[PDB]
Amino acid sequence: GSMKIDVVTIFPEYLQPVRQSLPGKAIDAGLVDVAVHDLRRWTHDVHKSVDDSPYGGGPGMVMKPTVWGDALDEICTSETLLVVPTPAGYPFTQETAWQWSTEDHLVIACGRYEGIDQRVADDAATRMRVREVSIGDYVLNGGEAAALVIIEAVLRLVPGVLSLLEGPSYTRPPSWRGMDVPPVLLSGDHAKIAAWRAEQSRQRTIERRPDLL
Amino acid sequence: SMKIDVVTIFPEYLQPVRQSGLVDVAVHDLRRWTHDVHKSVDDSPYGGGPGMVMKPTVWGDALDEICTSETLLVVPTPAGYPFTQETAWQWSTEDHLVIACGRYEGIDQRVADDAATRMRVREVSIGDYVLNGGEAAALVIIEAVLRLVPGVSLLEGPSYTRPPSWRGMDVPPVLLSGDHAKIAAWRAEQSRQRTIERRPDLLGFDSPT
Ligand SMILES: COc1ccc2nc(C(=O)O)sc2c1
Ligand SMILES: COc1ccc2nc(C(=O)O)sc2c1
Repeated sequence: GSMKIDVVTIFPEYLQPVRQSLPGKAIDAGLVDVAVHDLRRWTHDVHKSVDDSPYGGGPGMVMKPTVWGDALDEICTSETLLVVPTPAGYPFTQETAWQWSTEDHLVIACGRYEGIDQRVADDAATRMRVREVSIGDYVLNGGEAAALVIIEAVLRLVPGVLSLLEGPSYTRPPSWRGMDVPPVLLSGDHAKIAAWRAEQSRQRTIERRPDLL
Repeated sequence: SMKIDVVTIFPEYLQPVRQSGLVDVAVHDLRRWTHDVHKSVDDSPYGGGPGMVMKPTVWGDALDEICTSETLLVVPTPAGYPFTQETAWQWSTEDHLVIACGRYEGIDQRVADDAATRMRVREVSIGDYVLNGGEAAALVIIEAVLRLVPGVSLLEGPSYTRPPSWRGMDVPPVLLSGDHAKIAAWRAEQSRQRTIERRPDLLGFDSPT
């Protein structure tokens, strides 16, 4: 398909390598376009302020609603899927990536400090689809690394752009530092090979991810 | 003091680390440890299957030079143990992390097996989705760990700042009241509501759908 992704951030250089990692063939065929925008373009003052103190007290700072509102007004339309990475979000999974892979337009809003004033997402949700998501149970400094992960996971599911656990894999040489490749893999018995791989998958899932069982 | 070494066939993809003397980060091109003209690092899998596997020989030579017996070797993979906030706290007091980034369908299993005979090894997943390689996972792990380095339950609720009315939407009036007890209670109730709706697993309830 043809997908446009806009990313808004106070650290636009963070996103530049993924921009360049796009294959020319996909860009030239108009299959994908990733654009990155400096949030400070929409600030109101000579000091280019994007943050302010939290109502109700507490540590850190909160990103200003007036700046974010102006940025999203310009970039989003009614057809936009607005993605807001946050530790308090719904889980982003492979199922999510498959769903988003058929979208015409994703906009990813990257927070810093303690996050974005909640009225920004609440206002946007009255005229477009909004999704607050987390990429895992750890705390980052901001949304930029989450945006990188989401872009990679989604775009590899777009044609021509980019349960049990998988078991161990092997290639040449057949013997290395005293360790031989499991002989069953060189046996030419492909039903037996499939059964061996299934059992390796079972054992690894029990050991590393008992939640999946 | 922490040293982090990252090994990858795409060193350019790690440039965003430059977010910043208590920690040093270095990035290495895996292909520098090859000896042939085509600099090949991959071949077809034994036993069949799609795609290619990274050869153990080149990885062995790279890690021989970079690692010591005190190194914690980190290998991002979808088949890993989960990387969580607990993991980040644990790794925050390490002297030396080495992060090995896979491409293609992954790395020959004997690389981790051989390394484990001389150092501690951790295969980890940063979440249940598929990347094209280990590089983005390395960036996530580095950011989560470095913010906990000495000298550097429930979901968080919503945050607000000025102005107190915007586009006809009000900041919750309790937050303007100056009543610490009432503010703490409201914030606790917002967090409860959020966790039940979005992450019921954190409170010991079934996950949706
Ligand atoms: C302030 O912006 C943030 C901070 C932490 C954070 N952590 C995420 C995660 O997905 O784990 S997204 C995100 C956004
Ligand atoms: C081939 O190297 C890969 C590929 C996908 C992948 N996915 C990860 C994740 O943690 O979800 S780590 C990782 C490494």
